[PDB]
Amino acid sequence: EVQLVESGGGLVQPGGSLRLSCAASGRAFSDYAMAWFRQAPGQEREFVAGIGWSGGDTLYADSVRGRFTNSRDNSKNTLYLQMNSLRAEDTAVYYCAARQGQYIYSSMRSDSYDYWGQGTLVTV
Amino acid sequence: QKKIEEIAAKYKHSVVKKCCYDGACVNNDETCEQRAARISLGPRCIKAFTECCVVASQLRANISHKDMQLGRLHMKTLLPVSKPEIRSYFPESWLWEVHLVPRRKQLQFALPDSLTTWEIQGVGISNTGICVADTVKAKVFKDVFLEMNIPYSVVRGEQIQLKGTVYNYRTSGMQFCVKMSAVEGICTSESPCVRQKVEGSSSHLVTFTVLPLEIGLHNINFSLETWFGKEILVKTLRVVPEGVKRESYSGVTLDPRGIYGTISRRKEFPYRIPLDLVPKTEIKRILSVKGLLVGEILSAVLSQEGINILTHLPKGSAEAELMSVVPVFYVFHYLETGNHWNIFHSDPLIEKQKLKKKLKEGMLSIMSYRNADYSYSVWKGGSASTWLTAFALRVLGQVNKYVEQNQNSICNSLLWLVENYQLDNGSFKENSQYQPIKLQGTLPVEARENSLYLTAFTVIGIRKAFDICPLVKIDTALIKADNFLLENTLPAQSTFTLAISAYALSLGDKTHPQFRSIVSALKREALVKGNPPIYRFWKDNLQHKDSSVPNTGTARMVETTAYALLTSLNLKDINYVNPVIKWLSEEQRYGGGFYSTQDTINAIEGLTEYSLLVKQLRLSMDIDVSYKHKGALHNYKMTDKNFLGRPVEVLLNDDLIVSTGFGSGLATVHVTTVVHKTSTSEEVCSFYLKIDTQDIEYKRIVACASYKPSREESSSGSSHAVMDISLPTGISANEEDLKALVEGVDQLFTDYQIKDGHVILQLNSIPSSDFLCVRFRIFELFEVGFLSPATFTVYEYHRPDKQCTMFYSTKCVEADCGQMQEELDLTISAETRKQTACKPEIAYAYKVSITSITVENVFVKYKATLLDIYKTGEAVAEKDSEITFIKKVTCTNAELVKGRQYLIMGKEALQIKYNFSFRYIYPLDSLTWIEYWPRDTTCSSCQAFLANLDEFAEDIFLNGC
Amino acid sequence: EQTYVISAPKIFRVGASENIVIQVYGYTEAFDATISIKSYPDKKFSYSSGHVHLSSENKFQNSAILTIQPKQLPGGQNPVSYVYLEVVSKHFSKSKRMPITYDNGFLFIHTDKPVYTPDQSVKVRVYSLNDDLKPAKRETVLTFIDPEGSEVDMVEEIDHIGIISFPDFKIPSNPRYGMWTIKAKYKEDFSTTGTAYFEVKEYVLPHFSVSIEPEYNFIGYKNFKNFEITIKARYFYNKVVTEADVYITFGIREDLKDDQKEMMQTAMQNTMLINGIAQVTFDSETAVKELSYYSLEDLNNKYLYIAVTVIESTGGFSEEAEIPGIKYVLSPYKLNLVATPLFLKPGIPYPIKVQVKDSLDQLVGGVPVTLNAQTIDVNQETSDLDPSKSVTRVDDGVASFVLNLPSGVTVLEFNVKTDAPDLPEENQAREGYRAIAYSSLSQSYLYIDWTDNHKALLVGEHLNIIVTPKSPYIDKITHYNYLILSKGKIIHFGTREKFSDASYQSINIPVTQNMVPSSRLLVYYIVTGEQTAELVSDSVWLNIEEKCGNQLQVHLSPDADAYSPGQTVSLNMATGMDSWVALAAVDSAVYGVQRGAKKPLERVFQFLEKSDLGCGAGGGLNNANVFHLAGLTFLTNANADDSQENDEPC
Ligand SMILES: *[C@@H]1O[C@H](CO)[C@@H](O)[C@H](O)[C@H]1NC(C)=O
Repeated sequence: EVQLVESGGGLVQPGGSLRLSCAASGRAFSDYAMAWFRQAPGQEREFVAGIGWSGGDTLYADSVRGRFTNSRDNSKNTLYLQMNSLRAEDTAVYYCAARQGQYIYSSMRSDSYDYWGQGTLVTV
Repeated sequence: QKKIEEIAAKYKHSVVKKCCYDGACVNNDETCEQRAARISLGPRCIKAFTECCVVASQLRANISHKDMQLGRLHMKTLLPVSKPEIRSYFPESWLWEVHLVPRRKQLQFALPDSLTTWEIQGVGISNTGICVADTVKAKVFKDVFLEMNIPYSVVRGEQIQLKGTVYNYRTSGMQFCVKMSAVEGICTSESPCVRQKVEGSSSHLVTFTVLPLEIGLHNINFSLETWFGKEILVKTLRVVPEGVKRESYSGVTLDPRGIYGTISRRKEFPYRIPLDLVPKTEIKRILSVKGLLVGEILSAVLSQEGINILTHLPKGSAEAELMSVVPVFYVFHYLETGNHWNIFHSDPLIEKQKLKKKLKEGMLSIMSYRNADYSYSVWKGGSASTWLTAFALRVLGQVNKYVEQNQNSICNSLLWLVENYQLDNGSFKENSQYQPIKLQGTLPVEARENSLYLTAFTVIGIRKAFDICPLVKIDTALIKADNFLLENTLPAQSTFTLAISAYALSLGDKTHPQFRSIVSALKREALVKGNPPIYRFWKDNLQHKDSSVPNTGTARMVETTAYALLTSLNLKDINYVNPVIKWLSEEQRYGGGFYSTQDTINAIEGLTEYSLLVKQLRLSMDIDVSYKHKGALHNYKMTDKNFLGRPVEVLLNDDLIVSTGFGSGLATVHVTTVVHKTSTSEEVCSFYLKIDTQDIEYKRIVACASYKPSREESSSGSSHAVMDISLPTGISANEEDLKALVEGVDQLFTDYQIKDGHVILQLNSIPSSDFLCVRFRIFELFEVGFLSPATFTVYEYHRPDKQCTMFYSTKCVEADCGQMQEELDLTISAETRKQTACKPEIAYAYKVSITSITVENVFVKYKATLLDIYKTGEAVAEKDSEITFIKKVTCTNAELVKGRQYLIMGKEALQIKYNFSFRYIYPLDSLTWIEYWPRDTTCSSCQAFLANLDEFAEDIFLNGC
Repeated sequence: EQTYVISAPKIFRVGASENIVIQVYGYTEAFDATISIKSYPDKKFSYSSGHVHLSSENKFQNSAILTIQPKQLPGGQNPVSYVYLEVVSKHFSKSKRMPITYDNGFLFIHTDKPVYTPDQSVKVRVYSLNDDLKPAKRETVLTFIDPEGSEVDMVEEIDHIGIISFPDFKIPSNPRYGMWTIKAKYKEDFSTTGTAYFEVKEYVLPHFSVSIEPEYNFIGYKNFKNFEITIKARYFYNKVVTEADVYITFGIREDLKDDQKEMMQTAMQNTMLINGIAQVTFDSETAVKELSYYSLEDLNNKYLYIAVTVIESTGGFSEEAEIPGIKYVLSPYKLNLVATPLFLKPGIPYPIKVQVKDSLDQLVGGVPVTLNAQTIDVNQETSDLDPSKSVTRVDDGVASFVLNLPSGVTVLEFNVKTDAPDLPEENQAREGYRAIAYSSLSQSYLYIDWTDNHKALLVGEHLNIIVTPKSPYIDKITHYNYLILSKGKIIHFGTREKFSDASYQSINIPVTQNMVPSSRLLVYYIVTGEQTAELVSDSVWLNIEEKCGNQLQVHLSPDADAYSPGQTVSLNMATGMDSWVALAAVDSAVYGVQRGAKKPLERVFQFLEKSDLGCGAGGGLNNANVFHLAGLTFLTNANADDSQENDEPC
């Protein structure tokens, strides 16, 4: 079993910079697959950014590529999402999600993921 | 057991492992050497058989029955090889149709009657590909249902216990009740529901005792009542008369304009009651009026499929599988050669299609009897036969004209004949121990005769199939064989071998001078009825050896005449063939067949070839069937439009008269009479028979037969024989004992089957010197009281007239037989004796004296003397003539003492007409008054007894009612 | 540098509509190209040809459907083996030797039942489809061969709708018993064959029914000391046998097809059948090891044949029964790889997805798996990697692994084992595997990989594949190119822009109905070289849901499973479009247990994908091998080295 806690979400000006933090409870992350997703109200959840394996693969959505940077501190067991140049299209609840298994590539599919945090709101 | 595994392991290259196996099988009736005496597979098989037989008998001494069973289980495993067989039957599939579905399509039907989990599968095909639909399940299932085990037939008077079972598939036990529907003729000793309980997920037995009083099919219903529902199960009990079924035939050819002989516009089939007729049974007779000489085969096959025309002859031999395709071929041969496909009112092309398909299916039946080297065996798995391979080549060669045969297969079969079983002189020898025919003459002469027949028969087979595979080798063989036939036929020993040699030679060079001499000598033996001849036929014995002329036909009679007819047809001697066709047409049967297999095929070929050689005139006759002293039956206008008219049962008991006006054509009228007789003494018995039942440890039947050689028959024994053992009602045979007698290398019989309550075994030869016995255990299926005897019939397969039939055995008890009055005087008075006599039902009334007792087939016959006549209604009773009476043997209150006088008065009287005399027979029923009559003894109550007897006797004769 | 790529199927199929793709690069404006199939002896004769226009509007890619007409081929017996594939244009002219096959259709023989008794009639029809899975009205010849090898009947029928109904074959009254063969063939043009089997067995009336019930269908380490066997025997229907004698003999069997067997004379004997049921226990160890093999490792994949004869004591009747074989199982699990090509791409992490199934081939979950690996570099210097461990996911049975290898590795010899907490070390499952590195002269490699390896790829959705190359010359690649194949024919083709600022890029692919049975994706890019351009390729296998083009559904009103005999019932058939439908109604009891047999209905999904000329999960030793394993030949001025004499696909 894995519990997941997102933090760092808040209100930001368009153009601003925000860092989201994903805490894992009950697992050490290892080489497991983990991702960030977003959901706007009344809309289906979409992939944002992900990192398969530990640090050797990393995949972003085309909506966010070049603006967002995903990183992992293995020692702290935390995931970080640096978010720059934010727009009104980025306003959403953001959920950290994780997969069971040592997958090189990030799945963009919400059907691939089994553990979900409660989420954190980002308002741009 | 290991002690027997070592023997099998000891002898290499297999082949002989089976010989060891069925040697070690249990046979408490014959020694090892007696069993090995029948082995025909060589010296190597004999030595293993002898070894394993002796050791198995030694081990079974100090052992126990449990030890024996362990040894026989071990043997039946590992030593034989696997065998394809199945313990379950699977019904025919359905819903196999194809439909065009405009996106959605519904079709309705009815589920079959079975307890089956059906699986429905759909496969869609369109321009977008293939779609295997989801398999849908459909369990047709009944949770509560009754089934009854009704026997095939039941003899009248027997008290039968009908057993059944109720099945309960519910998870909870339950109450139920079965009731029986009382039909009028069936007496069940109660004349009316006792509730029983079946446990959950099990079954319960059901039993009902009944006693049929009337002959025929009676609808009897069985109502099963249960809480879930109530079901009625309709069944039919087939009640058969006592004695043997016997079938006689009378034939007449109608040639209204006398084209092929004398005019034939009328014929009278007399109504004649047989001698030993079973009481209270109707004389059945069916009337069949068909359009042509070939008309009987055409109507029988196309309407009721008529696969085998020789239903009275059993299957088992490959000959039967070939005989199954005989009728379809000759019908097809007529329709195609004469171009008569317009007889069908529907599409002729679909009918030509259908008949061609049935021909193919029949031709595949014999492939099983073909060995790897393309020879053919009479019995599946048995030794190859020179005879049957010749016959198969004849049938195949004829069928090849319309349905092409595998040329490579036909070639290999022909070469197997001529390369191995042809002697230096050109004659042929038999490979197997199969003796198809019994011929006359002494031991040297029978050998010469039998060699001639096989050589002539093989020539016929090779000629019919020569064009398929025109090899120089089999042509060279044909030259050598033809030379043998030409040189040795002239010192003939029988018309039979003379005829077959003549037909065989007719298939080759018809210009050889010696052949013409053989035809001349054969023509000299012809018998004729009339001058100018109306009939022409042949007896199978030469005239100079036996000058008596038979009065009825046999299989050999029809077969000799057929060969001569076919010989005559190949020479186109049309003036000579007309009386022969008339005799053969009238010798034909409603069924389409003749007496046996060989006479049948050659006679059908003769009629068909004759029908194709002369022009078939169109048919327009007014055919009327009527009774002499009764109303007219019916009439039909026969034309080329319809001439395959339905048969007609002749129900009334009068003499029949068939007449026609002025007509064109040639129709056939056959009447088959079926009666049931109580005796077999007046039948020619060609076998000494004896049959008994014994108790073992079970019950076992021992039925033995032996051939009775005629004065001119050799002592070599009979030919291919059939032992048909009718089993009594409720008796079932152990199939394991019968299987074990054919399946082994030491086989006593060559084929067995159980068909319709009969155990039918077949045989290569029955000896003349001693008896040969079949032994098989039997068990009781259900209890039967007052068991009526069954029949044991043995006969020669190719000559059914050489036979012998013998009987054997293993409320409502008295069944309208009668009650004898109490002896001496009683309260029944002189005037009560008159009112019973003047009763309109009572025809006759007089006093007789019994002279002799005889008991024949449940029926006691009394020859008596007529003393004083007191009344005479319709039949006459002459003074001091012999009069016969009949009572059921099984009646306690009816018992007559030899030598005593009785006053007997009855209700019926039967007048039998043998067209020369008017013999009278008087039945004994309940309303037949019989009374003891002492001869002048003055006892105490006898003076008064004789007082009242002569009181009644004086008033009866005075015409006082 | 200007390049051209001509893509065609590995083999040309006579009479088939073969789609030929042309994709050129480096060419401007518009120009034309002629595609042609000529005779291998003479390029003068033209079997067919098509004109294709290539422009910027066209993205310089086009397709042409060619057909080798059967009527053009000579009609003497000796078949044509090679043809010439030729492309001619203003700019280039390249030709190639192509093998041909006369296997083009498919013939499914459908008999109503697989087992028959004498005098029954065999209902038989044939579904005949062409290479494009279409009706194809071609006339068909059926031959019937008996168990002794004799052709006993032959019948031909014309085909109108793609379903060919033949007349029923009547089994003789006393026929030759055993295994019969039916052979289907085409009357004029093609060498395609279909084959079906049916047994003819003699019916024998049984006295009672005998059933044998083992504890399990397989024998593991837990039941190697005791194996419970329950032997029941009952009369017809609900009735059951009261008292009997049960005798059981045991044997060892190599395979179920061969009827040879090795007995064990230490058999059990004289048990009691009481009230319908009897029971025994079989000590496997004692019965085998004195009479046969010492260890159970030598018993793996062999079978235990059981024979039972039951002799009822009251009436003396005897009935036999047999169990053909119970497979001895050494390890409760069997391992197999899923969606992992056995090829290494230097610099890219190599993924391994193992899959665990039991003896009934069902995905077992929660199974820990240990992975070991050896590496061999170009210098033959071996290196032993650190072992990794995963646990099997219980949703799909998969246990995933990732391996980081040095850039210089060429061969990876890795071995996988299961680590179950309750299994001894002998009873664990072990499988070894080898992956060889892709060879490239410019140190240029491409790795494609389909992250959706558990979804069925439902038709109508989209396939988001990630194309990751690792190489020099990365930021001079203009585009990526793709070919989608299914059932041995190129169904799609195109090109996607390569982003010069990313390393990986998501390629989106709409999944269509042409892709529904199976698909193969080939992705390649062109690396420009001063001397000559080089093609760097990789391939992946796409398993797609089995969905009908015209879905058929049959229903019964009424819908309950239990019906009564003689009940009038309605069958409702529904299809997406107008379709012919062949129906059948068969007693399910004819199938039961099947030994060495496959149901003819479920036989279609497997017999259809013989037309996929590809094998394995994808990849290859080099560019030419990547194309070959996808069932493709290619023509290029970039690569001179082609596959020599590769007459047939794997
Ligand atoms: C019962 O039998 C009688 C006469 O045998 C007949 O009318 C009927 O067929 C049976 N009853 C039913 C309901 O079938």
